[PDB]
Formats: sequence, C-alpha cells, structure tokens
Amino acid sequence: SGPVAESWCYTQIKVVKFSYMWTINNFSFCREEMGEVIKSSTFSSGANDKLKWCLRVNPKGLDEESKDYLSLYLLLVSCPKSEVRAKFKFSILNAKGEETKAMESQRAYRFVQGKDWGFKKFIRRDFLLDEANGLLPDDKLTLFCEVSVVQDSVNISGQNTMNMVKVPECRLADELGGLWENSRFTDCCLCVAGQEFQAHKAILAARSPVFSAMFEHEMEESKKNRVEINDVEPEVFKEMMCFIYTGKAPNLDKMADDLLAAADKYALERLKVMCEDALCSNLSVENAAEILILADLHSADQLKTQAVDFINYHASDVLETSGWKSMVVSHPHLVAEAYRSLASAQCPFLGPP
Amino acid sequence: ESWCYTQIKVVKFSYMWTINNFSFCREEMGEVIKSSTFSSGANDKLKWCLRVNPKGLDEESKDYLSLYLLLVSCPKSEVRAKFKFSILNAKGEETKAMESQRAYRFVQGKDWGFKKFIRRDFLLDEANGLLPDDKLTLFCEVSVVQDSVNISGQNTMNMVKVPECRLADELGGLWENSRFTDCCLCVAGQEFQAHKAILAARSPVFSAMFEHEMEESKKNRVEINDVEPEVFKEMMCFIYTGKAPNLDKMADDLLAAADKYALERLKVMCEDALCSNLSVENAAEILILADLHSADQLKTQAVDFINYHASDVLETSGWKSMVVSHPHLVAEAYRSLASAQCPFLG
Repeated sequence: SGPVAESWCYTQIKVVKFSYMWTINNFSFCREEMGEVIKSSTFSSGANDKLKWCLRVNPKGLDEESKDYLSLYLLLVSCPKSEVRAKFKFSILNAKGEETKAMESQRAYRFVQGKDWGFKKFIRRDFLLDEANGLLPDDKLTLFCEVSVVQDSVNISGQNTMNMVKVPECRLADELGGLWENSRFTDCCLCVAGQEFQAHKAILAARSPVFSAMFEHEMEESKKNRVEINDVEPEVFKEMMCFIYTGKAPNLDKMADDLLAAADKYALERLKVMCEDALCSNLSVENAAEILILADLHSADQLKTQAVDFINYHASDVLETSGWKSMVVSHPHLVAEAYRSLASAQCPFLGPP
Repeated sequence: ESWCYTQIKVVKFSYMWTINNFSFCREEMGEVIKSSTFSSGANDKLKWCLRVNPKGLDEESKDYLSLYLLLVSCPKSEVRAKFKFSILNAKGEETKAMESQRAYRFVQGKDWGFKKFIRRDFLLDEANGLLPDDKLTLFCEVSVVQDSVNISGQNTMNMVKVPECRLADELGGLWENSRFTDCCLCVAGQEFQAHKAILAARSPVFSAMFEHEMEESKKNRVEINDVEPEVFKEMMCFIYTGKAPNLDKMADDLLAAADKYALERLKVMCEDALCSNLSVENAAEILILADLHSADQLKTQAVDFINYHASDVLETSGWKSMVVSHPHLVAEAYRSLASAQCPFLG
C-alpha cells in the first residue's frame, strides 16, 4: 500500500562482480603432464587492491582421476583471514567474443591462504584438442570467468518519520532560472554576433572566473554596458546563459561541440564536464579525428583519454577516413600521442602480436 | 580485466652443418665422435653442439643409430624445453624418424638427448632411399619454451565523474563575499549589501517595491526595521543559498519574517520546525502564532493537538488568555472538535 510503514530497513549483502581474461599461445605446444604447474598474473577485483587471485590450469590433468581430462584450478594469493566464501564460474570465450560453455559452481566456496578450489575435469582432453569445434583460433585457448565475492552482511535501519507537514522542494534554480528568460533587474548588455543579450555581473562572477576577472578590471566604471564577445554564436550563448543562471543544460546534445569550446573559453568546469560526457556518448568510427582534435584544442582531459582509448581500440577502420589524413598534415603531434597510446597498451612489444 | 595472457614466446634459430663420407666413417675412426661447437641465441651467449654417431657408443646401443643432442652448457637452470629437431626435406622424410614427444629439464653441467634414432641395418640399406648423396644436412632449431612471465593490462574505462551542481554554495559564497552589490539593506542601523535581481527573483515582496517607480530613492536607502539583525541575516542566507542552517533554534521570529516577505518555502519550513515542537504549555501560543501569520498547516496541527490534549491544555495560562484575546480561535477549536468527530454514544 506504500503507507511509509514508519520504520524501514534496507539490508544489502553487497556482492562485487568482476572478470579475468586469460589467453595462452600455442595451447597444444605446452603438454604440462601430471600436475606440472603453470601460473598466471595475480589479479584483484579492480575496486581497490585488498585480495589477489591467480588461475592455475593443467592441460594434462593431475592424478589418475583427471588423467584424460583437463584440470583447472583457481588459487588464492592473499586475503584477510576470514574464510572467504566466494563464487567462481568458468567458461571458454570463442573468437567472436561470446560465452559458449557455461560451468557454474553451485555454491560460494571457502578460501584461505594456500587453498585453491576449482572445477576439476573441466573439459575432456579428446574434446578439448578437437580443433573442429573452432574454439582454438591459432591454437589459442581463451578463458572467461565471472566471480561474485561477498562481504557477508551490511544492513541499514530506520527511520522515515511521519512528516505531517509537506515542505515544498527547493525552487532556487527554477525561480532564479526565470530571471534570465524574463531578463528583469539586469543592467549590463552582452552582445554576440550582433545580437544583444542583457545580463548582470553578480551571477556571472559567481559562476565563471573569466567574467569575474574581465568585469572588475576598470570596464564596469565606464564600459559596463557594452562588452565585446564574438568567439561564439547566439544559439549556444543562450544555452550558456541559461546554464549559468539556472544550473541546467536542456539543449546539450545539439550543441555539444560549440558549447564545449565556449565553456573552455570561459572556464566553466562543470559545463565542460557535461559537454564532454554528452559528446563522448556520440563517439563513432567516422568522427574520431574531429573529436580528438576538439579535445586536444580545448584541453578536455577525460574526453581525450576516452578518445585515445576509442581510437586505440578501433584504429582498424579510422585511418582510411579523410579525418586522419587531414589530422596527420595538420596535427603531427596528435599522431605522436596516437602512436604512444597505441604502441604501449594492447600491442606493446608483439605480445599479443 | 587483466590481460595476463602468459606470453610463451620461444627462442629458435637456424643452423647448417654437413656430414661427409657418412657411409664408411665407422671403418674410418669409429664411435667416439667430436664435432665443432657453435654459439647462437641472445648475441651468441648460448652454446650448443650437434653431431651424429654412426654406431652405438655402448654395447647396448649397437642396434639402433644414435642422434644425441649434446649440451655441455644450458641457457638457464630451469629449461622445460621440448626440443624438436627437423630437416629441410633433402628427401621425403618427416615421419617414422624419432621426434621428441617428451623432453627432460636441462640443467647447467648436464647434457640430455635421445640415443635411439633408427635401425643401423635398415639405414645402411640403400633400398629404402635414405642416402641423399651420402650426406645429410642438419637444421637444428632448438625450441626453448620456459619463458612465460608475463604481461598484463587493467583495461578500465570508468565513464565520467559528472560533478554535482554547486549553485547553492556558489551563491552562498557570493552573499558572503558581497561582490558587485547593487543595493544596501539597512537593518537596525547595521547595513547589509545584497543584489537586487536575486532578491526580486526569490522573494516577491522585495520584487514589488523595486517596480512601483520608487527607484531614484529606495535602491540604496531601503529601511528594514520591523525585523531584527539575526533574523534578517538568516533570511538573507535562505534567499541566496536556499538552505536555513540556524532555523531550528529561532522558529517563531523567523516565521514572522518569512510571513512579511512572502517567502513560502521558508514559511512552511518554519511551520515544520514549530509543528514538531508542540508542548501542552505553549500550544495556545503556537496556535496564536500560526493564526496570526496565516500559517494554515501549523494552525491545523496545533488545533488537532489541543483537541487531543484538551483535558490538560485548558488549565494553562496561554489558553486562558486566548479565550479573552482570540475568541474565534476557540471557535475554530470547537468546530474541529465537534464537526470533525462524533457521534459518541451520548
């Protein structure tokens, strides 16, 4: 009925979920017979670094039980002494990046120092070595795993009192937003592209250091009315004014480039981050060069980071586009950071090739 | 999410060496064979040597010919190398020749290989076509595969921070800094300076007085006397920031100040503060305050409280003064006691 129910509780057995990728070259050329140990890098959750795990796979399964079967084991490197009760599931990733053979453990298994659980007889050697399945491109076996570590109980309690009265929500942005559109009690003109806008100092000085420096430097005594702005056009300046007065950006998508450039010009940090987030969702193969150029010109740190990530991931289809061919001639330094980014992350020294 | 990948790169190299007069060398010198040593690998640091015995070194191996991979010195103490020697098809022979299926760990100062390669009589028989020009060329590519450690990569994205809006705190700081002030608000002699536009946007009473043409005089010389200093400071803070931190201790006078200037949100917020502070001693006082300032919600809540705690409230002095000073408040209490309840037996 949703009657508030006076007191409430919001218990949460939080479970952190992450994965770990492993791919071995020339799987058929290893032949680790009868428990010969091959180790992998110590991998943690990624959300901070508290406990470390590492896999351990035996292509020729140890012991007479898994003599003709692959033995796959998961080992704990370090963790707090708490008898960690966590889930593990293992599956083989195909060439097309789709999970195929899902083997899930039925419980959260207990882990301590030196302990290593795993689904023994994971896959038949006869079926594993069968290349007809197509899961070994270039004789490479890829391991896909999902794990569900749990911290075992953190709960919430109370209160949500009656609250007989009904206070209205804060109307600061809404009512102060109407100040711009009605343009009441404003004093100083603001001309862009021959189009005049009327805005007053205090809000601008509060929400943009650039105008704070510009207005105070002797112009307000004499030249308060007319101010010279021509780097931007009116249909983006309207959104800039609306955001400054109100703190919201409704028409953000249609002007994510010019608005970002203007925010860079006027040092609107939050508006810059909103524009970066909105434009970065528009990332595509065809428009990579332009967004890299825009980020580099306007010093959009997060935008340039995600853009170099995207181009490092999808360079196979971007270079043929004319954007790269113009950017090389116009921006050789951009080519420099592109090569630096691509040549260290994913094909650093021919591993992987 | 780590890109571990356990790169298992193997070091291999090409090699050339020809054996001359292999047919009758056994008659020439015999069994103990010594060949030239060669260096390869990382800048020729690794030492290797390959030679072919025409007959068994010991009595047992006299039957099968020995192709032993002598290794005086090894690259590393731990070398789990599955050595796979091969030939570049001088004739057609790539099966039935002994290829290592399981090797042994190579350690410094130790040599390992295989001593059985092919039958002596069968090899010497020219009918099998295993005598290309009475010479065999070796291409010994040693496949050391112990190097496995390592590479990695985090591969995290995390999207964007998207910092929250700070309009409230920004305008609060603007109030504290008092920059580009347009009008001066004078209270009890003490003078405050605040901006016209924000006041008019938030509080209609301030807005109206800056619109009736009284502009040449009342911009800088507005008199605000019916309010105290602290109440006006708190109300100015609410006007600018949108928060009322010091509200809970000063409810009644702040409600009066809000009532004068029509700030609805602060009015209802003070009503919330007062409503959950009711006591039987001052329920009459709270009801009088709510009715005087046209605060409907607190008025109704205090009336319901006094109805529920009527048996005790009528003994108080506040009610006994309200009955004299405010009769229609008693009329409202009676209405909300009777018309909103009953019948009850009789």
